[PDB]
Amino acid sequence: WESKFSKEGLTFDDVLLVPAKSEVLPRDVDLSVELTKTLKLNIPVISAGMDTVTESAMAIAMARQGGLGIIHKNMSIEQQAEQVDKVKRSERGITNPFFLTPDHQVFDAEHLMGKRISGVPIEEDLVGIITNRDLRFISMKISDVMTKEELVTASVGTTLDEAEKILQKHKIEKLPLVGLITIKDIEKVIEFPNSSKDIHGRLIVGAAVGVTGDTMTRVKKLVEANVDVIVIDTAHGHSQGVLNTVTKIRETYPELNIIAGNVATAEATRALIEAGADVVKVGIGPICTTRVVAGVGVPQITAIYDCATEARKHGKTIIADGGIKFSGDITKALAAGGHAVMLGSLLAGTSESPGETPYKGPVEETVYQLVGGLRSGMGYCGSKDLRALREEAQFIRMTGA
Amino acid sequence: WESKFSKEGLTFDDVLLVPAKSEVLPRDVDLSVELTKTLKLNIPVISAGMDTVTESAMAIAMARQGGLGIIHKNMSIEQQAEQVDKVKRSERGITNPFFLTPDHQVFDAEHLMGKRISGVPIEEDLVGIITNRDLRFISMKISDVMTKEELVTASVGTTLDEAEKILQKHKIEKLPLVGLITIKDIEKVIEFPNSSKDIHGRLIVGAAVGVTGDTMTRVKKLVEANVDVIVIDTAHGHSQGVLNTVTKIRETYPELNIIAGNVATAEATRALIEAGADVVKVGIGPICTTRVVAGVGVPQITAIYDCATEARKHGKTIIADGGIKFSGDITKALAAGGHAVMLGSLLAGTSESPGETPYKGPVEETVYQLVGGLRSGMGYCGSKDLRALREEAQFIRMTGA
Amino acid sequence: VDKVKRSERGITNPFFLTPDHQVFDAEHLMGKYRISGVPIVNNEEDQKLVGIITNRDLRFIADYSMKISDVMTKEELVTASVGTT
Ligand SMILES: Nc1ncnc2c1ncn2[C@@H]1O[C@H](COP(=O)(O)OP(=O)(O)OP(=O)(O)OP(=O)(O)OC[C@H]2O[C@@H](n3cnc4c(N)ncnc43)[C@H](O)[C@@H]2O)[C@@H](O)[C@H]1O
Ligand SMILES: Nc1ncnc2c1ncn2[C@@H]1O[C@H](COP(=O)(O)OP(=O)(O)OP(=O)(O)OP(=O)(O)OC[C@H]2O[C@@H](n3cnc4c(N)ncnc43)[C@H](O)[C@@H]2O)[C@@H](O)[C@H]1O
Ligand SMILES: Nc1ncnc2c1ncn2[C@@H]1O[C@H](COP(=O)(O)OP(=O)(O)OP(=O)(O)OP(=O)(O)OC[C@H]2O[C@@H](n3cnc4c(N)ncnc43)[C@H](O)[C@@H]2O)[C@@H](O)[C@H]1O
Ligand SMILES: [Mg+2]
Ligand SMILES: [Mg+2]
Ligand SMILES: [Mg+2]
Repeated sequence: WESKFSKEGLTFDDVLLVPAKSEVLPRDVDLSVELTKTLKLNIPVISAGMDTVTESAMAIAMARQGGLGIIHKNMSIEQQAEQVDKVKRSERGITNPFFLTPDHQVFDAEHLMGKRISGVPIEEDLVGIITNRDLRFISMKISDVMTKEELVTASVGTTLDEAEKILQKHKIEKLPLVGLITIKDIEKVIEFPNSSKDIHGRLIVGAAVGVTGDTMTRVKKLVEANVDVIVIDTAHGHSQGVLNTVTKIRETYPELNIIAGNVATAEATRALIEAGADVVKVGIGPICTTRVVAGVGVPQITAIYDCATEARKHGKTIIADGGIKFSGDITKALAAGGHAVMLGSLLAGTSESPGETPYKGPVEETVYQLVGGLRSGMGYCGSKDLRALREEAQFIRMTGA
Repeated sequence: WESKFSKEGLTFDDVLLVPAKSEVLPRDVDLSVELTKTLKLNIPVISAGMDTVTESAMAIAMARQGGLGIIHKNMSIEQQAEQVDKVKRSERGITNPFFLTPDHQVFDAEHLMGKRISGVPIEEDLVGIITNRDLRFISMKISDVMTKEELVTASVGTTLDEAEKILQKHKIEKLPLVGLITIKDIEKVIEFPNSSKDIHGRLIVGAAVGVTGDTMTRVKKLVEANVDVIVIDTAHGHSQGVLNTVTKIRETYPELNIIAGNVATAEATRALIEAGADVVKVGIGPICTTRVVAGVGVPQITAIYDCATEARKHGKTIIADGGIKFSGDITKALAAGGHAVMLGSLLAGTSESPGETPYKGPVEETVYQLVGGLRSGMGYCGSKDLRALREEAQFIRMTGA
Repeated sequence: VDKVKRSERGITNPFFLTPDHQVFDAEHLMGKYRISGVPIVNNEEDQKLVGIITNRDLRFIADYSMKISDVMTKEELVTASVGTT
């Protein structure tokens, strides 16, 4: 009753980071973060498990840049496991390509192309190939007037080196495997050297789990899809139902990476860790609904710091899921103690975001500017890597002016 | 980790100056400031080394009023040394005047005039003189119908007194030196009694230096141009590259005045002083970019006070480069401990500012109103001179209301 | 007036090159005149068509100065006679 109003809380706009001596330039800063022994990122950015942010396209783009994507749970157990599998199997350089027959018309091909592939190999038991440049000399007509005689095909097992070469020789960008190896397929295997991967070189991916009756079956299929981390995502993780679900999943899958639902106090962070969570996601009402509707909330900087302080007593990790609005907030969120930040609204309108509906272009645009601001902030702070920003950077408290 | 959020920070709008007993009127206040033993100002105002603020025109106007101009570095090493030399050679009362020949047309003269001179003496191996009033009785025609017979010329070495007299006798305002001595040239040698000058009576000037590969060559030519102070200007002076550049310049030119790049902590101020800087420029994110992009910043009043406290332990000087928006902020910035303020945005649109592009008129308009407010503030504080404002004026902390 | 009278000249004088030149040479021509193709002749005198080089050909090469002869299209080279519609 007497300590009812003792606590104080700071948000992003209450603090600024203080410059310190710096021996490193913003570009030479290390942005890698080790969430668990088996979940390492090269940039500390995670796309949220929301149906407006992250499906397989976003998760692949996020992982390609060194981050992580969380497949949302607003889909059936079967679809979500397919989304996870689609990310894990990517960057292999195509066993199931799109196909047509000589009976179809070019109108079928163009629409299959528009829905962004540029080549369609030509029933149940290879005759040709039709591409975009073939469409320039055509007038939907019929697809049998395709590239039928001059067909360059490879064997199944042909190496990428045994390509980028057959292709350069025949000046062709597609190579069917009588499968498919393209030339974008070969070059995207080099364009992303910072790609976050598991120990077998596959792109990492995460999947969202709630606390319902079928989440044990959902986790089962996601684990069977080689998901790298399960995000038990709830509005209040300090509930007993979340704690029990965390423990039941830990005891069933002892080595599975687990991220647990939004909390904002050290006490809740300890409960989630003791239940078996590897990573604690932080953010309770970071004029959002929770504050207006329920009167509940914690200023995010205070939440990050209090939860980070508790989590690193146990050697565990914090994810800052909340009100990041500029690149400078990422620098504050991590310097306050967070190991990685989660984004949703910032990435919701990008090209790799779900649906076609505000358009924001490729998500690489946004992540580049956000990471660029982080690098600039770590330069001012002299932050060698992310632990130095976390453990040593100092803040200055500001009046609102 | 525990002192991560301990520090507090004050900006201009958080404080007000408290009136004290006053024995001096605002007009009898001394505004002189001694930045170094060889860099003294009569007003504590410095125009910033920005390509939108300070070139030779601004530096001459600033020095004429008792201040200082910093030639920006967005030009070649040769141009910048020429800009410095153009300020150092001014107020001599013209060895290289504009010239034409009897073959040219009056259209050539008017355009040479418009680009603000009023007289053009009339090849490689004096025949006439053409002026603005001659143009009233002309119709671009040809320049040979000029003032050719009634030519009043003086010898090289004729004293100003040996003028203001030849001119008053022949009722003419131009006197060629078969060079040029005008009448504005003679009268501007008296109009500016507060002009800040070196020990040889030349207008002081400063030049901007970064930390690149050729800055040692840049400093070499600027020193060869008799620059009074070098401003090593960077976004983060607490970097090791800045410290090394400060030391290398100090060891090469031991008596050269050095102002060092933006810092906002006592620790950085000590580093810059120990590296060899004479004056430390203060201002890191004083909703600017640094705060939004990097999350870094220090409220300027706290920055000035902390850096001034450290600098005067070593007997050195602080320049307040930041968010001054009214004349009252100059009074706060100096009372917080700064020895002089740097301005950029306020002077960017003035007549003496670079280019023709918001127009703000002569820069003497702005500096007069800004200094007028400072004088008024020192009157309220009873500040005899600038040290009394710095060392004795008290502030009151205000809620935002 | 002369510029309009000479607009539709029908190109009788085609801009060509030889296998001796480097691939840079070809990019120069394409980039200078907004042209997408250079026919390659055996010599400056006996202008005899040996090959043609184009941008889609340039795409298949990392920047290189290799002889255009190992780069150009020669095996399935398609021409037409003067006077074809
Ligand atoms: N069926 C499918 N199933 C699954 N995923 C698929 C897919 N098709 C594409 N994808 C995916 O789509 C991604 C996007 O890459 P692409 O769509 O391949 O994009 P690109 O490499 O830039 O091709 P571009 O658009 O330049 O081709 P163009 O017609 O100009 O130039 C192509 C030229 O190649 C020629 N060509 C192709 N095969 C030929 C052959 N056998 N013989 C002769 N010419 C051939 C054509 O005639 C034409 O001139 C791929 O990475 C892949 O993952
Ligand atoms: N060539 C040059 N090179 C470098 N810097 C230059 C320059 N010319 C000017 N400047 C600079 O420009 C600055 C501006 O000063 P000015 O341009 O001289 O401005 P001012 O003194 O106010 O002259 P005003 O505009 O009133 O002259 P007006 O024609 O009415 O009245 C002038 C009268 O003088 C008479 N006059 C001049 N010389 C005469 C002569 N030899 N014999 C007879 N009449 C003569 C004319 O006929 C006319 O009636 C100078 O301070 C100087 O630094
Ligand atoms: N030397 C010259 N002198 C004067 N004016 C000139 C000129 N060259 C061009 N012009 C003028 O410039 C314009 C010609 O260029 P544009 O007509 O404007 O260009 P485009 O064909 O639209 O280019 P694109 O990029 O699609 O073609 P690609 O590389 O795929 O190229 C076609 C594809 O087919 C292949 N190909 C082309 N010809 C071939 C042939 N004979 N045999 C085999 N393959 C051939 C190529 O390898 C490539 O894959 C016209 O105004 C023309 O009059
Ligand atoms: Mg294409
Ligand atoms: Mg006049
Ligand atoms: Mg083409």
